[PDB]
Amino acid sequence: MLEAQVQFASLWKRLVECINGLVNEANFDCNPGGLSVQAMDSSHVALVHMLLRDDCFVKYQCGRNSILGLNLASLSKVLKIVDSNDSLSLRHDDDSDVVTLTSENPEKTRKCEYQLKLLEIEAESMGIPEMDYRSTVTLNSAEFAKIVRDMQVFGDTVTIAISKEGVKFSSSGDVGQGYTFLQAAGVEVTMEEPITLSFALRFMGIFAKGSTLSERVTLKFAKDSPCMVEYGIDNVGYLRYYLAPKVD
Amino acid sequence: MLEAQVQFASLWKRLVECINGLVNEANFDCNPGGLSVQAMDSSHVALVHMLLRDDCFVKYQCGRNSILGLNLASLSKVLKIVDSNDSLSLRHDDDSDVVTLTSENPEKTRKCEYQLKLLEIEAESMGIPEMDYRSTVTLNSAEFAKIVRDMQVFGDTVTIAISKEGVKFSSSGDVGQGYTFLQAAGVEVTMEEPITLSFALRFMGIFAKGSTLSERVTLKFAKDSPCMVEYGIDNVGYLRYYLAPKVD
Amino acid sequence: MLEAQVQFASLWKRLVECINGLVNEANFDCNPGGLSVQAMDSSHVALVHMLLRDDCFVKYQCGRNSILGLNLASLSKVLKIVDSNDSLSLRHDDDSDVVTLTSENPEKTRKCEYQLKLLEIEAESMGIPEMDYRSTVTLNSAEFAKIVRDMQVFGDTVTIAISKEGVKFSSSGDVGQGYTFLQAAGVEVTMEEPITLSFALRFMGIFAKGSTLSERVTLKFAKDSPCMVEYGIDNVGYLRYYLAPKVD
Ligand SMILES: NC(=[NH2+])NCCC[C@H](N)C(=O)O
Repeated sequence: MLEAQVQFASLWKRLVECINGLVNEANFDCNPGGLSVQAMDSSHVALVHMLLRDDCFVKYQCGRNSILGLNLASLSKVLKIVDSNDSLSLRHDDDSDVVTLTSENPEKTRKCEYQLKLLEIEAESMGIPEMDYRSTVTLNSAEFAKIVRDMQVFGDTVTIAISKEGVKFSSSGDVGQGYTFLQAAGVEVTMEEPITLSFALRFMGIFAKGSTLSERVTLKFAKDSPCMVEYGIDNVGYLRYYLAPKVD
Repeated sequence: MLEAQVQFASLWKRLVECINGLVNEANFDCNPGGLSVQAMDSSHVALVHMLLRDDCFVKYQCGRNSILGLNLASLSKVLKIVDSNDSLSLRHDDDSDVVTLTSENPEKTRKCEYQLKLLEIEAESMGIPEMDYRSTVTLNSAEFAKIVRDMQVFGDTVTIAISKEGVKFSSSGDVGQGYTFLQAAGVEVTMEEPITLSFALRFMGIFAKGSTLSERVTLKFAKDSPCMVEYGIDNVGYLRYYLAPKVD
Repeated sequence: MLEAQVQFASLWKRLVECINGLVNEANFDCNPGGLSVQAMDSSHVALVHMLLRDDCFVKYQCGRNSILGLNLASLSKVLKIVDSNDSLSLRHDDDSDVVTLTSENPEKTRKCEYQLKLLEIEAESMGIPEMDYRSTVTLNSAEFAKIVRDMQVFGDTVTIAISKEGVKFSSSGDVGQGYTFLQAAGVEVTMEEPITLSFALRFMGIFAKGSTLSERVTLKFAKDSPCMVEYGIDNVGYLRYYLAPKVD
C-alpha cells in the first residue's frame, strides 16, 4: 500500500490543474523515490513529466512500485473543493480498486475524505527526448504567461528568436502582427548561437499555467528539437513540459 | 395604510435574494407584530417562513392585518440597483394596486422611488410542518454553505449523519464518493439518537444563501420528517426553511 | 511621417474602449493641431467627437494632415494586451497601408510593437449640430453611469427632467417605474428654463463608459436639440457625444 501526505493541498490543487490541461487521465508511478506522472497529449506533440520527490511530503511510504491510473478531470473536480491550507493525504491499500484523499484542518475540527476509482490507462508510448540544450532563457513565469496570452490575440503560433541581448516572441493573425521583446536584464538568456523556433500557442498556453508553482520558468531550445519548459517545485520536484517545434 | 423604512437596505436585498431562490412570487403578510412571508416551492418539497418583527425596522405602521402579493423576479431586479447603505422605505397607500420602494443616502442628496404592481397570489394550503425536533446541529453559516457546494460535485443528494461525535455530510456520484466530518465543541450537536437522513442538494443550496443573513445556522431533524434550517436575523427576525427527506 | 507618443498608454486604452462602444471603425484626423476622431453609429442617431490637442502627447509630430482608417475592434483587442503604465507611440509612414503601436516600460527592458491594417472609410457625412445649449447639468461621471444602468432594469428610454431643484431621471416598463432625483447648489445644475427630454439608454450606456476618463461629466440640452454629453480628458482634450431625443 502507498501513503503520501502534503502539509498544504495548495500544491496538489496547483499541480493537477497544469497537467489536466494536457491530458484528462494519467498514470502516477509511485516508487520510494516519489510520485511521477509522465504523459503525452493525444496529438503526440507535447509531453508532461512531473516528479514529486519523497521529501516534498511530510509522510511518504511506498515499499514497492505501484502504478495508479487517475482521471485528472475528477481529481480536478475534487481538489477544487479541498481548502488551500488543509493537509491532503493520498493513500491506496494494495488490492483495492480505489485511491483516497483525506483533508484535515490544522485545528483538526474538520476532516474531509474523498475516494476516486482507478483506471487501466492503456498507452505509455513515452520517450523523454532529453537531448543537449544549447540555448537557455529564464524569466518571471507570470510574464511568460502574459506573453503567450498576448501572442494569442494575433495568431496561434508564437515564434521565439533568441540572441545575446534578448528574446523576441512574435505572432501573426487577421488582427495584425505582434512582437514582445525582452532585453537580457530579470531575463537570463545564455545561448551558444542565434536560434529561432516556432510553436503551437495552444500548448505554450497549457504549460504557462505552470506559473502557479514557480516564480520563474525556464525555456531550453535546440534546432529541430523539442523545447523544454521547466517549472521548479521548491527543491523537491519538477513539472517539465516538452513540445515539438512547428515545421511544414 | 402601511410604511416600513429600514435604515440599511442591505437587509432587504439579502432577504429577497434568499427567498427568490425558492419562489418567484410571494405574499408579504403585514401585521402590527411584523412582516411574514410563508411560501412553498412549485414542487411542494420546501417551505420558507420569514419573519421580520416590528422592532427590526425604524418606522413600521400597520393597524390592519393587510397582505401584499409581490413579484420577487421584479422585486429582486430593483433591490439589485439600490445602494446597500441607503434607507429603503416600503409603502402601500389605503388600497393602491402598487407598492412603492423609496430610497435616500444619509446626506439626502439622491432620492430613488421605484413602483411595483401587486399580484393576487392564493395564500397556499402548504401550512408549517408540526414536528418538535429531537436532534439539533448549529454550525458556521458559511462552512455549511461550502459543504453543500462541496457535496454537489459528487451527487444531487446529501446524507447527514448526526452523532454525539458530530455531523457527517456524505454524498456520491460519477466523480466518486466524498464526505466532510465535523467534530462537536465550531460545532454544537444536541442529539439523543443515531439519527441520519438524506436530502436534495438543489434545495440545501437554495437555503444556504442564508449565510448572507447570519454568521451561524441551526439545522433541526426529526426521524422520518422535514428538517428545518434556521437563520436568526439579529434578534429582530428569522429565516426558516423546511425540506422533505428523500425516502423509499 | 506621423508620430504620437503618449507616456501612460492607459489613456489610449480607456478611450478606444469608450468609442468602440459606438462604432467598429473610425477615421483619425491628424492635423498638427492633434488627433480627432469624428463618427456616427450605424443607425445615424448618435455622434462622437473626440479631440486630443498636441499638448496631450510627449512626442507629437505631424507636418501635413493625414487621415487614418482603423478597425477599432482590432485596435481594442491589441490595446487590451498593452500595459496601462507603458509608452504607446503611434506611427503611419507615407503611402504605407499599416499603422504601428509601440509600447515600452519605464525600465526600458520590454519593447512591444504591433501592426494593424489601415481601412478606407467614406469620410464623415453628417458632422456636429454646433448648438447654443440652454440647459446644463454637471455631476459625478460614475453616478451618471450608475443611474443609466439603474434605469435599464426598467425600460430602455430615460426621461431627463431639469429644474433648479435638481434633475429627475425617470423610466417605465414591465417591471414598474423608477426615478432617481439629484439636488443642486456634487450636482452643478444651472439652466435658463426648466425643460425635460427623453433618450435611448442604449446610447446613454455607451457614453457613460467615459466615466473611465473625466471624474465629472457635463450634459447640455435644448428643446428638440441633439443633447450632448461632454467628458474633459482633464484639459489635454475632450470626448463629446451627441444624441437625438425621442420625440412626439
Ligand atoms: N515529437 C516527438 N515527441 N518525437 C519524439 C521522437 C520519436 C519517439 N517518441 C522516440 O523517441 O522513441
